[PDB]
Amino acid sequence: SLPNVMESAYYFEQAGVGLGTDETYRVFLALKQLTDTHPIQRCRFWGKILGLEMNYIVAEVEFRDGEDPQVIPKEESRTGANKYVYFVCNVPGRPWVRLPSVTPAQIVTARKIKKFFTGRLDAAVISYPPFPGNESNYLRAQIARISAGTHVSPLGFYQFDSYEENPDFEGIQVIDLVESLSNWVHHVQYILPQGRCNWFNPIEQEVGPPLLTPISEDLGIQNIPSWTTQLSSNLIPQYAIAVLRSNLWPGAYAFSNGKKFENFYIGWGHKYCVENYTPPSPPPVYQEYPSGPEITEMNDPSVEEEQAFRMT
Amino acid sequence: LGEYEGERNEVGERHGHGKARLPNGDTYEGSYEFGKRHGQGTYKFKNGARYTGDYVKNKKHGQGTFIYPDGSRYEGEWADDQRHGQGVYYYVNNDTYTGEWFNHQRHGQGTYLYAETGSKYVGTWVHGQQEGAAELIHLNHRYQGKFMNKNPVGPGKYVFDIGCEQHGEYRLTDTERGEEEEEEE
Amino acid sequence: MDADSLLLSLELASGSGQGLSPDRRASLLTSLMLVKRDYRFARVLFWGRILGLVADYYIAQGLSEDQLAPRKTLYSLNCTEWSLLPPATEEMAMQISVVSGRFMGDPSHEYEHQIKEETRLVSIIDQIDKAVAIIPRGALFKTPFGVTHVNRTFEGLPLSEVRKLSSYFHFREADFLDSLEYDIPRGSWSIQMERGNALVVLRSLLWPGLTFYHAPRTKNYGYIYVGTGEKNMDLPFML
Repeated sequence: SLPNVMESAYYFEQAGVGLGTDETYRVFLALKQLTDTHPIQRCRFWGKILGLEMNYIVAEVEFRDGEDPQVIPKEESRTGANKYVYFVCNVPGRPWVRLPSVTPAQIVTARKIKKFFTGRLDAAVISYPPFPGNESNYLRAQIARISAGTHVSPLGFYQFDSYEENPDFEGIQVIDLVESLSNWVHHVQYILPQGRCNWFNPIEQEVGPPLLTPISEDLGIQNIPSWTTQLSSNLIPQYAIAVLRSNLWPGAYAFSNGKKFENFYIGWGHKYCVENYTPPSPPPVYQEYPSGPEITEMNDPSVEEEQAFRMT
Repeated sequence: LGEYEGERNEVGERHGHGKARLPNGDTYEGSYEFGKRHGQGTYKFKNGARYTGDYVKNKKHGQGTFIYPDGSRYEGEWADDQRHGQGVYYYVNNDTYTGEWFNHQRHGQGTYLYAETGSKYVGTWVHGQQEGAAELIHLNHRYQGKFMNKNPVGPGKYVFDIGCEQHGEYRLTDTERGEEEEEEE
Repeated sequence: MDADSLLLSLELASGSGQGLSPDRRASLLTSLMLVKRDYRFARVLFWGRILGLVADYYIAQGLSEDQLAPRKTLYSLNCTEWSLLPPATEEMAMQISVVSGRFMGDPSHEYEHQIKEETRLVSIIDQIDKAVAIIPRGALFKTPFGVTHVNRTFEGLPLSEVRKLSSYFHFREADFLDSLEYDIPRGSWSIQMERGNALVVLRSLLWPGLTFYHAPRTKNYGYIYVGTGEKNMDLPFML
């Protein structure tokens, strides 16, 4: 269940990425403790989101089967955004905190705010709109959005909702991976505007790209090309590693030697925007009932008319 | 025609207190003066609308209340059978306005509460429309600047509870220009 | 940061996670020694990176005797090929205000808002130095000869003084230097303790990518700006 985060760290070091060998092995042992304590099928060092006072050491976790106006409900089971339970940890050794489920109506549709993390999961999130949750829910929101926008893999490596390892993946060369983004695809499900990865009927279909969509289509912010590509160790290019720099989530990275791959986020947990952050406008101000004849003057009859009608 | 119960003079049509029903199906309870309406009373419409307050000739005037058919409601000052002066309106979704009025429209200073989100728009109004200088209060942000077409426009300004401002400018629809430096006041 | 930050990965030890590969680190060691040769600087600190959309500008800064002098900037795209970047002025600060977006790897790139990317590099590096270049309290001692030198007897800050923004100084013209406690916004600086609290990491929120290193036990310090190169004007919203 526990992956080799140290080999991934060594590959991260080739591109100037990683927390250092000692801190990375410290996080490796923390992940080992997480795997021994809880019944985890698979995990991986998702990333580390920087904070103001304290950071988080995020750990994506997938458990074994069967152990551990209109409100859009959440994906209760492992479908969509909530496929992976996300554990966090401030410094290694402190016990892992299980983050809560993502709520499409509340948590990931609060993407319109953009805030720092204080390091405290219980700290209040004050913003416009009022964020429905504490810092933990906002951390889950940014983790889910970063995963939707940044978890990518080579063109092969899986056959396609659901997917499995491709056994016949011959491998794409590193120069082929770097020169074009058509050789890379998104490894996880896109989050729809309502917050879900799979649509719920509130009572038209909002549709995103399929799972096996190339990331060359993942554009853009004022013609800035997403996923800046380069080669690590350019002086010895025949042992290079294909480096990917998203430019939509700074600190988000993707890597591959041409056979295997891994993803890693090390930013502040925010989306890049060329324009300055606009707080969203309030809803349109609603009008009164129109001054129609249905709410107009009573116009009581005069007693002269009453005498006229009485004479009968 | 309809019917009523109450007092009158020998010549005067109706001037006492009581209850009147009209040909159109609506009802009244309260005061009235000679062949007309005056003083405190209560309306009751067939559509579900109501009013409680004072009248002068045949028109809503002075302090009073109103319930509309759609569930929205109002109290405050009236004039010329229209909302006028200081008053408070409540909408169907618990959002409220409190402020001045001019001919059934929001005019002059007034506060609109976004009860959906807790924020408040405070400032000038022009004929039911959010225009002019106004102070838009969020939980910890307070935007100072001009409004036009129910949208911020013009230079400036944000004030933050952290102890600083942020000067800027609104150019396009809900779009912020290149933000200027932070101020200390 | 100095050459001691390039014999060991001091940059990635701060936990910011952005830094130099050992390829770039060894190349930078040799190249900054050759820069100190070719350009007669008292010291040659690695300023940091401006992460572009095509290539990253590796930036080095020359230090004179006389360390508060108008520090001379150098740039390199392939690390070793160091080139003397021109100095910054007020006109070139005003020139790039109309331009926004991520840096391009080629410094000959033009914006129609023309404006050269070299001018952007010069102005943004100057702005970062005037805003968020850090010096710990007492590391620099104003010599009586009208010149700033290293306070070579500087002992690292006490752990009581670690947590205060007053114990950190803007590395620029102005204990002579201005402290960080007046650097508005009041929450604009994040102070955190890594590596058994033998390491103080102080990151700029106004200019993301800056991470200032300091070892309280000794005089090992330095700042590196490895980041996108824009100013976070959204900082008061984000705090």
